[PDB]
Amino acid sequence: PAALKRLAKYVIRGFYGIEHALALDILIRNSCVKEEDMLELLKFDRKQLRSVLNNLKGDKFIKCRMRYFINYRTLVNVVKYKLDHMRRRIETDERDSTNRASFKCPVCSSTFTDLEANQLFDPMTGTFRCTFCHTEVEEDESAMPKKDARTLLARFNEQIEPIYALLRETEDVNLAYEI
Amino acid sequence: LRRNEQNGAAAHVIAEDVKLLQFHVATMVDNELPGLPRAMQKSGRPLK
Amino acid sequence: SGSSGYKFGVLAKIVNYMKTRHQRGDTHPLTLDEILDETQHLDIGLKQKQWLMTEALVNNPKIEVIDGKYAFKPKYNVRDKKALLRLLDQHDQRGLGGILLEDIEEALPNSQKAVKALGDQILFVNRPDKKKILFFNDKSCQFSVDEEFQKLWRSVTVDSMDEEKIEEYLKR
Amino acid sequence: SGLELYAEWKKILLSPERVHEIFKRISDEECFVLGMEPR
Ligand SMILES: [Zn+2]
Repeated sequence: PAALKRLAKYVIRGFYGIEHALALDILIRNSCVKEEDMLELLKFDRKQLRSVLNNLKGDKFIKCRMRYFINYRTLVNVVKYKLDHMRRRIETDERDSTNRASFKCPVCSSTFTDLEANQLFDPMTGTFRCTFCHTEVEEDESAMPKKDARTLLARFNEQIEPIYALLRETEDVNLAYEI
Repeated sequence: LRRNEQNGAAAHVIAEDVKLLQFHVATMVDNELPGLPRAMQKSGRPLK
Repeated sequence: SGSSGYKFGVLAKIVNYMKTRHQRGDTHPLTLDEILDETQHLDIGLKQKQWLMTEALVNNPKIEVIDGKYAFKPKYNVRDKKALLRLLDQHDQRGLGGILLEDIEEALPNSQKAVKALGDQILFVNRPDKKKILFFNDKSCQFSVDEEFQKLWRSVTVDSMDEEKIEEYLKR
Repeated sequence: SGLELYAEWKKILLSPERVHEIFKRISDEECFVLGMEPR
C-alpha cells in the first residue's frame, strides 16, 4: 500500500491541521508506533499528544492496541466520507432558492414576497403601494439575491473538484483494488 | 457556540459550552428536576 | 551547605561563562585557572581552586572535557547555525528537534532570524508559544480551497456510524 | 449521571444528534408497537 501511503500524505496536508499532519506522518511509518515513541518524535507535551490522539480517535484514523504500549495504524475510512459531505455541500449550494422578486421598501426594511404584492398593489395609485409607509415597494434587486447566490455558490464549489480530482481518482483506484 | 463552531475550535471548550446550552434549555422547561441547579439573576430569586 | 568553595555558585557561573563566550563567537580553550583569571576569581585561594578541579567540575552531570581544557556543560554540539535546511530535509528527525531558544544566541539577533525564517522555505511550528520551538515544511501541496473546515463542520456525525452508508445510497 | 447518559458494553457518552438520527431511521410500524402512534 505504498501508493495508499502517498495518497494519505496528500490528504493529511489537505484536511488535517499542520500540527496534526506531522503526527500523522509519524503514524505513516508502521515499523514502530508506540505512544511513548510517537510522543518523543513529536516533541509535544503528553497532554498535547493526548488532545491530538482524541481528535484522531473521533476521526477513526487510529485504532487503540494493547501491548501498556499502544500501537497506532492508519484505519481512516472517513476521507471518502468527508469528500461525499463536500459533494453534498456542492449539491446544497446549487439548490438554493428561486427569483421570487420581493417588493420591499428599504425605508421600512420589510421584505414583502411576490405573493404579498397583490395586497401592496392599490387600484387608485395604480402601483404596488408600500403599505407600511406611503412610498412604492421597490424591487429587491441586489438585496436578498438568493437566485444570484445559487449560481455563484455552484461555480465556487465546482472549482474545488478539479484540484482534488487527482486525489479522488487515486482513492477510486485504491477502492477498485480493494474490490 | 455557532461562531466558535464556524471558526473551528479545539472542541474541548465546545464540549463544555454544549452541556451549558443543554442546562439552559432544560432549566427553562423544568426547575423541579433533580440536579440542574436553580439559576438566580439577582437578590437570591429562583427562576420560574 | 554541603560542599561549597568561596562565593556560592562560582562553579555554575564558570560553566555559564564558558557557554557565554561560545555564544559571543570568541572561542578559545581555557584551563580552570585561565577561566578564574578571565572571571577575576583568580584569587579564590589555593584550597578553593583545588576543590573545584577535584570535586566541583567532576560533580556536574553533563560536563565534557576534550583533553587539557574543559568544554561547556549545556551544549556539546557547536552552535554552527548552518545546515538547518539539511536538518529540515530529513523529516524523520523532524530537524533534530531544533529550538529557536538555542538559536538567536549562536551569531545573529532574533529580528534578523525572523526575517530570514519567513523568506526561507523552512517554517517554524510552536505548540507552546515560548516553552518549545520546532521546524517543519508543509510544502505548497496543502490546499486551503473553499470552506474546507465548513465541509468538515457539516460532518458532525463523528462516532455515529452508517452516515457514510446513506451517502453511498445517494451516490448509487 | 445528572445530565449525560453513558453506554457501557468503554462507557462512552450518548450523542443526542446520534439518538435523533436513529429515531428517524426507526420504522413507523415498530414505533406503533412500543405504544407511540406514528402520525
Ligand atoms: Zn417602506
